[PDB]
Amino acid sequence: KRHRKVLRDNIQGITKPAIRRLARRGGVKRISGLIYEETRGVLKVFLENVIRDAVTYTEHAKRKTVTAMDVVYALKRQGRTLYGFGG
Amino acid sequence: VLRDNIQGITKPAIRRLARRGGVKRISGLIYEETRGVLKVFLENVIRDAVTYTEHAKRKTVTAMDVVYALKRQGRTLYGFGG
Amino acid sequence: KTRKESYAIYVYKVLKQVHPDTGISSKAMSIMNSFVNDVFERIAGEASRLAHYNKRSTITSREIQTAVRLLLPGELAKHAVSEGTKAVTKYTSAK
Amino acid sequence: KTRKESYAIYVYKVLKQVHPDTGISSKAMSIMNSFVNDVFERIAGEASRLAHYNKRSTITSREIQTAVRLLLPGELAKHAVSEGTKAVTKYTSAK
Amino acid sequence: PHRYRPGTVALREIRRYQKSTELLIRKLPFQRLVREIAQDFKTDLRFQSSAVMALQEASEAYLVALFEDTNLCAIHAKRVTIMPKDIQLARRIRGER
Amino acid sequence: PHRYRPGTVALREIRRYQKSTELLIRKLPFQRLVREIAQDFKTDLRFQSSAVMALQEASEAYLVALFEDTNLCAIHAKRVTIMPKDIQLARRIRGER
Amino acid sequence: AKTRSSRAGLQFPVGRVHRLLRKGNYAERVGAGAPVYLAAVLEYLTAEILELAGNAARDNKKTRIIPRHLQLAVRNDEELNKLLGRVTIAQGGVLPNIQSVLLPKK
Amino acid sequence: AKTRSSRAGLQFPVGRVHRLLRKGNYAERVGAGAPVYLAAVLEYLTAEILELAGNAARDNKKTRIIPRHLQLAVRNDEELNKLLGRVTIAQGGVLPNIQSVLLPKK
DNA sequence: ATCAATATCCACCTGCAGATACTACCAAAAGTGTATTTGGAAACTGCTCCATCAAAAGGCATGTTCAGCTGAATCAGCTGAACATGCCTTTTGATGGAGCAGTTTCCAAATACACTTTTGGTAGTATCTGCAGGTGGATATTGAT
DNA sequence: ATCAATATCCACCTGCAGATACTACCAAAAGTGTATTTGGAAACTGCTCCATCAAAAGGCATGTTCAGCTGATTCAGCTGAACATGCCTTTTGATGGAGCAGTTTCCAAATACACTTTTGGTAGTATCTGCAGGTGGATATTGAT
Ligand SMILES: [Mg+2]
Repeated sequence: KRHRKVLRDNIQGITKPAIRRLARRGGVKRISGLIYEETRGVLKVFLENVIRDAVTYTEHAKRKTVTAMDVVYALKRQGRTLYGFGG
Repeated sequence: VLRDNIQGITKPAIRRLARRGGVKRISGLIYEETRGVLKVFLENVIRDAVTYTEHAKRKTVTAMDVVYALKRQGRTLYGFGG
Repeated sequence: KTRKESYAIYVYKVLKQVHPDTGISSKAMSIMNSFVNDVFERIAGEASRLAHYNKRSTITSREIQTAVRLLLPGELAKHAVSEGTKAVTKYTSAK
Repeated sequence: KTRKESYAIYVYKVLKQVHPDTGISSKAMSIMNSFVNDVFERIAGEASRLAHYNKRSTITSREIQTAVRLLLPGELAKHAVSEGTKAVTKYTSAK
Repeated sequence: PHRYRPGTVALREIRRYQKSTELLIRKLPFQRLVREIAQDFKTDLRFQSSAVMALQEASEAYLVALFEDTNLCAIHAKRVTIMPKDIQLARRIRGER
Repeated sequence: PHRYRPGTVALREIRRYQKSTELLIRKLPFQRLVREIAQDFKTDLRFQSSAVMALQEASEAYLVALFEDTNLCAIHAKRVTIMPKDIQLARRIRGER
Repeated sequence: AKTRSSRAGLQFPVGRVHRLLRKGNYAERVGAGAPVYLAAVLEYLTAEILELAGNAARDNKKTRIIPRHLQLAVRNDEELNKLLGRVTIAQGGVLPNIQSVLLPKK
Repeated sequence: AKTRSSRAGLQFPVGRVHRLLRKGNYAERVGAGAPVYLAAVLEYLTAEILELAGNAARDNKKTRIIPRHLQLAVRNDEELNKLLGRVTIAQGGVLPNIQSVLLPKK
């Protein structure tokens, strides 16, 4: 392999309109301007927690590839069971 | 002087609980709401404990019956075995 | 070319019985398959624990029955309990 | 009459290594015993799942280690891991 | 004639009860309630003494923690007085409703 | 020139998004965030595409349900506008603290 | 040779379930009634959800059950909702629900 | 004969832990080092809690650890608190904590 | 109420992705049938420890009074919704290639007895002591003036 | 501000509930030796599907505008905190008996094991159909006036 792009600040790919849509689905009518950064922070913590466990399952299996099943077991561990992906 | 059993959970007792919970001021309607909440709590837990009792063919609810009931309700208790 | 089992065909049979003119998408089938596996694991688990708590090395329809009562809410438990009792009773008389 | 096993003696030994002049009430000892039982079950439970997920028939210290990483918070995990590895080394290099 | 202001004793009580660990419901009435509730699931039951204790400890821990959440809910609404809606909100968010 | 009043398009969007089930975050941006976070735990990882989709369904369902709790905390405060304090209260009561 | 399923009058596979109880490390021994009772509970539960989901599909002028239909079925039923209270159905969305104070005028 | 605990440098009983793993229906087989590792982990966490609970006894002018002391140790420690975040220690009470807004105005 | 901008609602309409259809095969299920082991129910019973109650303890029901909190009303300020506008970024389809996973060989490690030794739990008995209450005396806090 | 009521702190005292130390005991692990089973790493290799890329499709960013929401301010009136004590409920302890738990027993049902049938999954090729997304064209809904 020759070169691989640096990943930084991808949290901002979670845009104001994307977050507003999620709030709409959750029944929110009016959104303070500070909600967007708070939400990004909250989502980061959520992902860190799930990805950490998921990746732990990956390494235990001695794989380089994080599977749908690694994620599904990570979610089950955290009491956020997901149906729809083999789990 | 007949009194309902739930009413045995008295205002001062509920007041003390609130206090340990750091509550300074308490509305008059809280005492009845609390009794309701306690009753639902005990129903859920006792239901499961008794279910453990019946399974073992006993007529006595044991500390373990209760401790296992608590564990499966996600309210693990330490101090009474297991 | 390893074989992957699912409850799909049995979910489909039961679907035809209840709604003969209704289909199911593969994604909905995948969710149905996850639901069956999930409930399976939850009942087996309680039955496992229950057996251990009473110093028993055998999981019998009795353990499954208590597990069902512990696991399912009110009316679903009541009906599941009849369905499983009925199936065992029938099964006993059928050999 | 029947034997009631407990971690009481081993917990009391560790207490003396850590605070030789401090004692422990019965109730506190009973809590400590529950704690040890609870953590055991959590860790063995996870190790069980790990082995099963990976189509293995054996729970090895690798599964115990991964279980610990999945269950304990950061610093707690780190030490438990090194305590565990340390104990498995000492045990190997012992005639 | 000496009188303490509203909230002075309340604070004094918070301090007192946060210091100690004794159960704060009287044992007997609690025991009756437990028995009454159990009677609807099975009749002619007996209770180990420690069984009732375990229930009391669990029920008091639960209620004490719910009052903390309830209090946060009252303060969120810029009050210092707990109301049933505060307990209701805390339970709904806990996923008990 | 025509204008809807503040709040009217907002309710329209609520009906629209409560009606449908598609993911609301753009795929690639989400995929990059996943890879960024994972890379910080462990370098040279690959992802099955369904693994990314799984995380997306889980994260979007988590955020939708958090926003409902948050909305309830706002309304408790007699507001219609969600603020960081509402999210924080929801998370505290949920035991995410 | 009659399957244990037909013997118990079941669509769900008793044999499969007996096997899964063994490989699953739940106990030393599995009683013969256990997989029979379990397979019926499982069949009952799936009948209950397909009934309700089938209805949501019909209510939506649709012939094929999709994940949205399963979610409407589960969330609209008090008992299925509680049984699956900590479960997420991918591509299910939410129930339409707007809080009162949010509606216009008075 | 020299015990496995003494071999591993541990107060916690390897033999017992090994036995409990076997009869716990965790897997068909249990590797030799697994009980060693597990016993070490359990001993370690025990020491961690007894360390901090001992200290709480000291701070409160006492030599006997009671449940109150185990409670103070666990909830004043961010990590032990998280591990035990869904556990109730009987006769532990709560941390002294009053919301600032409830304090009298100076 | 009336007028008009724009969202919304069907109804019908073509392509097609995804679903249902078969024919052929097959490895592994699942069943069948018989020999071999045993878990646990069933029955009797000893002694905890539980429900009951009599005498002692001591918490709480009670109504009065008013501090101070809650919620209504009013309003200035400014934040956040709507929408126009300009255009970047994602979505979608297509294609070499890493690693997952399928199969098979092969030994280090774990199960399975049995036999030999010890340790941990109970129990009987007696022995020790940390600290919860109680006292007594100084000092801080709170509330009144 | 001072002043007095009463809560709170701390030093010292002490009885006994609850901790600990000890011996003799026996069932039951836990450990040691030897015979046997097998699980899983490694080594090779078919092949899925993941990373990556070029074109095509639509959502995002940004600035302006002002509607109406939030949060501050004030205020009256309601509602909960504080208060004192004998009634009456709970606590404490003393005593018969229910049932839990420990013991032996014996057979219905469990595991094991081996040829024998059945089937659920796939895989390769084929034809089928429900509905998404496009359209145009009639019926609300919203907000200015
Ligand atoms: Mg990085």
